[PDB]
Amino acid sequence: FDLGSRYMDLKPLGGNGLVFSAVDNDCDKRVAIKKIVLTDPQSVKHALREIKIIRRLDHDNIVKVFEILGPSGSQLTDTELNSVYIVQEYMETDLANVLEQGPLLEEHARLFMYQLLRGLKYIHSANVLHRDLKPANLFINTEDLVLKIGDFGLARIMHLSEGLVTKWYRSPRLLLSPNNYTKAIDMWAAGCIFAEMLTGKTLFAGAHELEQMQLILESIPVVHEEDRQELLSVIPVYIRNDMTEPHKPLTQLLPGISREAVDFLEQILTFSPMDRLTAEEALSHPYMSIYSF
Ligand SMILES: COc1ccc(-n2nnc3cnc(N[C@H]4CC[C@H](N)CC4)nc32)cc1
Repeated sequence: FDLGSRYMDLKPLGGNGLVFSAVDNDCDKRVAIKKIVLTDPQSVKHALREIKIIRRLDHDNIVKVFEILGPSGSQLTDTELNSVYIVQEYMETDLANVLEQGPLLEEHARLFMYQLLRGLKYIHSANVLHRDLKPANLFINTEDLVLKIGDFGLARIMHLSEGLVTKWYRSPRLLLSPNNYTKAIDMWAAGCIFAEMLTGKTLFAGAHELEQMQLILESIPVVHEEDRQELLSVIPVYIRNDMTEPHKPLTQLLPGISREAVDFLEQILTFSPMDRLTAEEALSHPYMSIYSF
């Protein structure tokens, strides 16, 4: 199908019917077109918040955005329409799919982590937080082995529909304080992704916010007395008695994985965000310093 005098052969990616894979006749290449329907004055607020971010970011490990189109298919010069299309680079697959067929080799999991931390270093330098890091939002170009961070729909600079969001990659601070978003929150998610790349399975797979904390507390130790006293006053009684009970450490959740990868992960998956490595700190670590020239 057609969309304006540039994009031809629109084919979906499904059951959604809002994401397409068309070809640009002016460039003679494949592109991924995403549609955003506008009704709610908050849906316009989220669309405006996203466009400003995606048009400002240009990095080798970030999904490059080509154009922002209107309902007819004409480009936007930069509102109050009905539908807005977004043209992005087209990527082969996404890490969610890659993990579906099983764990990556320690050489591929390390390479993708380096590219994820390089991409995170760029967005955090521009004071932008991804706010939704998960394997589905990390796109893979299998032949060049290139990871590219995409889907900045939840991204913010510096509460509704919480059911449709995955809590599996949320930090303990984010589960206690959902209103505050920091650079450290993106780092915990990056750690959870690296552990999923090595094992194939989700490290902390919780149904809700409370169950997510219960699973994190079983493996991640609370070192600071400030965080420990806060938990005794916030997390419920059934989770409170469970943390003093014996459980599996992080090294037992990663069987067959080398101590170099586990000790690097133990520095990122810290309960307190103060002890946590940043994107710059993680890239300068001996486990990641080997990829830079
Ligand atoms: C929730 O719905 C979505 C899903 C994907 C995207 N985005 N956003 N940018 C993208 C660049 N490339 C691709 N390619 C697909 C091709 C098929 C593969 N199995 C998976 C990757 N998809 C993109 C946006 C919204």
